[PDB]
Amino acid sequence: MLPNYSFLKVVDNSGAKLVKIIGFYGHPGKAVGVGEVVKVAIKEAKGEKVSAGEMKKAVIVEQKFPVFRPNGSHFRHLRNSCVLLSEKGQPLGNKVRALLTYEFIKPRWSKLRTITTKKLF
Amino acid sequence: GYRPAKPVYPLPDSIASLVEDKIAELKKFGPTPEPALEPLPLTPDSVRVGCITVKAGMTHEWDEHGVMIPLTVLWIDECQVVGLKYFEKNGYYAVQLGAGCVKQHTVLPQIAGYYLKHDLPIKREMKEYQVSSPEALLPVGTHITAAHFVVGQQVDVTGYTTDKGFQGVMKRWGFKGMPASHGVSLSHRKPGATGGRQDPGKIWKEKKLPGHMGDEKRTQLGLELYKVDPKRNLLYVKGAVPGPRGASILVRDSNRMDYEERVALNLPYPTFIGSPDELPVLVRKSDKDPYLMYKKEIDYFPIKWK
Amino acid sequence: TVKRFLRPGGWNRLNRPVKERLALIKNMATQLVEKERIRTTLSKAKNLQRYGDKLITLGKAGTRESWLKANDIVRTDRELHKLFTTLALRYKDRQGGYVRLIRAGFRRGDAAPVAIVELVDREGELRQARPAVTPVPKFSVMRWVKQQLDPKFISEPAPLLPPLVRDYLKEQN
Amino acid sequence: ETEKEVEFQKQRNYPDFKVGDVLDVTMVAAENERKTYVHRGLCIQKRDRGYGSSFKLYCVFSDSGGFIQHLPLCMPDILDIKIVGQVDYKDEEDLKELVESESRECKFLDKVL
RNA sequence: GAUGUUGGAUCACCGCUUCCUGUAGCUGCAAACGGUUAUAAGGGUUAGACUGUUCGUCUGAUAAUGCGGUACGUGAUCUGAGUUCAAAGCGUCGUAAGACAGUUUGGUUUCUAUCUUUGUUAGCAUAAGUAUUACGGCGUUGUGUACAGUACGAAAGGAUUGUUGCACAAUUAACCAAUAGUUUAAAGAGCAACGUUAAUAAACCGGAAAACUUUUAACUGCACUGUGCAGUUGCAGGCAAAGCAAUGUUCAGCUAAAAAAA
RNA sequence: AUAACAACUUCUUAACUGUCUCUAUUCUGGAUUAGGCGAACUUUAAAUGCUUGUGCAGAUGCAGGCUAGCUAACAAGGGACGAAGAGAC
RNA sequence: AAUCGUACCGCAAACCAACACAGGUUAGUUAUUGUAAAGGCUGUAUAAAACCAGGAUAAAGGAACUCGGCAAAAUAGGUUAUGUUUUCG
Ligand SMILES: [K+]
Ligand SMILES: [K+]
Ligand SMILES: [K+]
Ligand SMILES: [K+]
Ligand SMILES: [K+]
Ligand SMILES: [K+]
Ligand SMILES: [Mg+2]
Ligand SMILES: [Mg+2]
Ligand SMILES: [Mg+2]
Ligand SMILES: [Mg+2]
Ligand SMILES: [Mg+2]
Ligand SMILES: [Mg+2]
Ligand SMILES: [Mg+2]
Ligand SMILES: [Mg+2]
Ligand SMILES: [Mg+2]
Ligand SMILES: [Mg+2]
Ligand SMILES: [Mg+2]
Ligand SMILES: [Mg+2]
Ligand SMILES: [Mg+2]
Ligand SMILES: [Mg+2]
Ligand SMILES: [Mg+2]
Ligand SMILES: [Mg+2]
Ligand SMILES: [Mg+2]
Ligand SMILES: [Mg+2]
Ligand SMILES: [Mg+2]
Repeated sequence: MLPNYSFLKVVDNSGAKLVKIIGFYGHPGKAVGVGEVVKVAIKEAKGEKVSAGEMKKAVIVEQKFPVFRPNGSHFRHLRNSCVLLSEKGQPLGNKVRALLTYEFIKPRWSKLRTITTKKLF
Repeated sequence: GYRPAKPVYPLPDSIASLVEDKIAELKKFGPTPEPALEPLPLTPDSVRVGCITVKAGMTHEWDEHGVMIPLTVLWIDECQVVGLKYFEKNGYYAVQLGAGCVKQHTVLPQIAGYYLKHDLPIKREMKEYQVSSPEALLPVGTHITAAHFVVGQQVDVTGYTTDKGFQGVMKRWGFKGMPASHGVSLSHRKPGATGGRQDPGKIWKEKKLPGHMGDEKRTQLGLELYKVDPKRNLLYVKGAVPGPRGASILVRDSNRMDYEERVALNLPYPTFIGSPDELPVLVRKSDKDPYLMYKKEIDYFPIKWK
Repeated sequence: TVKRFLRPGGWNRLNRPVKERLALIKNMATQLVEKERIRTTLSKAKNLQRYGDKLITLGKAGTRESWLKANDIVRTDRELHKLFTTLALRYKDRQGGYVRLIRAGFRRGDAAPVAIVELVDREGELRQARPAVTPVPKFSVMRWVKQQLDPKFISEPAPLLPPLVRDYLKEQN
Repeated sequence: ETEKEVEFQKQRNYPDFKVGDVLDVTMVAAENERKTYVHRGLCIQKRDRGYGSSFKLYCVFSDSGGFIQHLPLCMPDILDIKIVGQVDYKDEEDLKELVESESRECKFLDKVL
């Protein structure tokens, strides 16, 4: 449950460190969570691939708000993080230091499921 | 209330006898019909009777797929046919059902008189259900039990909601209010404007204002019947039911279901004939996969790549 | 019966803050033990009846832990000594209901309701209370029912020292 | 409620664990074609409320940080629970400080199976 | 012998000269995307940077971000940034007192509701219950995706149709088993949404009343400013080894009971 | 031009937060219920509905179309060109 | 060695404010490490509306509020190697 204009930490190796949400896509409501794609602005980057002041797409991977499952259980993280994506829908890096959850078992996240180190499933 | 009574006058002697003869002729009725309890075919336009139940509370269970299901428990103490209506006397056909039990010295003589006259217990609540044909009438005294319903169907529930007292616009109608700071003065939770100026010059009817909230009749449609316990007269329904514990709830076959669905269920008609004691506890089976979205793309995704 | 509210414990607010509320009820409870009959307003009487019953329960306990709790409630040493010695023996067999409340109309000035709170077994009692242990007829359905449900039903008052304690003392001496 | 609790006890037999114990929990992931995994973590909260009982499991990873799960105790997805160790704490305030500051909670780095 | 100014906050009723969601023709209409005319006002009409603003420029999304009337709606409901008192500075004009119709900083926002209008509730007035029909209120929403790379088309591009299927959003109606927040004379309490369930309709809700039925024509009360679906083996008090508004129970209060024998 | 100084006006950074997305629960006092005590603004006369038309040109009171149990309590503030001060412009 | 003051109130219900008025009113003395000797004073009867005032707590986000960070919150305190500006303090 992240409202618009929230700050996120980048967990890929593309070079970006800090981003801010500036928009949503479709009709998600007043807040977004894990598995949704948003529009972000880069605030702090140290690299050649990306620079501060650019606008990119990203996917939410971790959040501190409870994530509910059909069986009645839920889990929480201790940080909010995202992964930058290209216009074709592929990550801008090749190594993700994050814990992948059940949301990414879906077919559309095959690339993320390959470059991630630790997986909960 | 009622309007003041209208004046009455004696009839002239040349007309009084004629009026009385005609009024008596219209008020003369034939013998009461005697319904017979027998299975009947179900037709495209044929409504069944409902039942009167008591709300017990909420619980939860896990289904065959391991999913948590919230449930509301309804208890049917004793529901019986306590009267009939027919065209000759009332102009339409209906069945009257009563439920509950009260002591004789706690009700008015008018209420107790009807039940004593037919050798029936004094019942706390009474409600009417309209039928389509005279053959749909049930004999007086027939019991309506939990076996009246088929597990897995959809039902409608009606009742009175929980009383909340005198409440403001923010809680009663969800008004936004006014800012907590920036110079606001004693108007944080007030409704604000209620009209304009000289035109139109008045406040419209049903304008939303503070008042009492919480004791009103509400209906929920399309709830699922999860489990049935004919022996103990229990119904387990998924979802929320209006009213607090002990509220009186009316249960009916949902109008959202089509004729084909009713035929497939093979609902009892006019009602279940037999002894419900020797019946097992049944749970509905759902031929659906709640985890299909993890194998196939069926979910909502607004972005088109490339 | 005494109404139950939504605050912690379900007690009355007595139109006072919690700190002043506790100071008042402790003082009145001390006076009830000393005099055994008090006339006051209905709200203070209802709260005192329920609070008074729980203070007698501590006295019946006769333990070090119970005395510590009671020592923070009673205001006078003489009243605390009476509670553990005299009232403890008086209500050995009575299971609850050690205090009664009877309404007595309205006052003169502010027309407030009033009532009388009293102990239920003593000389000077307003009425005669039922025996602490109810006698059971020898040929009644009640006697058979109690045997089937509670074989340890008590039908007559028990002595201060039960036979097991008496037998031990006799064997020792 | 008691009727359902009796049936559950006939099907499963779990130990009487407390807060502060390290547990190994075997669970089935319905999302991943009902595959079995084993999780190890610390028990930080336990609620005894009959059929609605639940507990919280805490663990820390090498780089991703802390991770918390809330698990109903009577959920059929859970297959087994075992006690493997104990972590000392002084009071709730001390336990909360430990959770916020991830350290010395990396029993197993990943999930088994 | 006084009809409170601009813009906004809050909450509204109406018109159609229709921005989107509809229906039917024409086209310089292959498909897709369009153009134009007739008809249609049920629902919807976005979050931010600059500016006191209306307006205007721009950014990310959106099915789309329409116009107008209502004292250019709305201060006995709120706001006071601009404008429009007394202080002061600068520029220009006047010998001066001073002026600006230029600019800059600062500068008090009252009212206990008698009548009418409106939301709720009680008492009184023709006994109570069930109540067809009539009357009044409410308004049946939107996006993506699958059926299909199929019809059409050289290629590229790329559909129509549905009482369609599925997922989601807003609105409305409730709900408290679970999850999150909240009270120390504490808690498996109560109330709550950040949580759960349901709806896309001749469905749903309100009051009067024909007829019918019953009665010796009915009429307070459980501490009662939460609820009584609790009226005498009745009870949210007390007491117990008990899940603590539940189970058990000999005590408290309201309201004490019986012919003998055969 | 200028170091220091400023409850002066302007813009920015760090942190913080119910200012806000979006509110919820709760304590104390008032309101609200009961007994006692006991004011004030105001008042031509009143038994004081809606709508369109009319008119010293924006009608509770005039004309047409409608409106039928009775008196109040608690609550809101559209109208009575509402009250206060013989308009300051 | 005569003469005048000596009662009572005096941070206040007795003095100045039309009042038993949340305002105004001079000097001298007293207990107290984290506390505090003497002395002095004291509130009609209840509670589980809306709304208003003064407090407390709050998931995820953290100025997106607004004319304006108004109000509220916030490790706020001390010692520093080095650097900058000075009218050299
Ligand atoms: K209306
Ligand atoms: K329910
Ligand atoms: K006790
Ligand atoms: K249109
Ligand atoms: K200054
Ligand atoms: K008014
Ligand atoms: Mg608000
Ligand atoms: Mg003011
Ligand atoms: Mg305020
Ligand atoms: Mg038109
Ligand atoms: Mg307008
Ligand atoms: Mg205007
Ligand atoms: Mg106004
Ligand atoms: Mg001047
Ligand atoms: Mg000058
Ligand atoms: Mg000059
Ligand atoms: Mg100032
Ligand atoms: Mg509840
Ligand atoms: Mg009790
Ligand atoms: Mg009061
Ligand atoms: Mg007119
Ligand atoms: Mg008129
Ligand atoms: Mg004049
Ligand atoms: Mg917070
Ligand atoms: Mg802003």
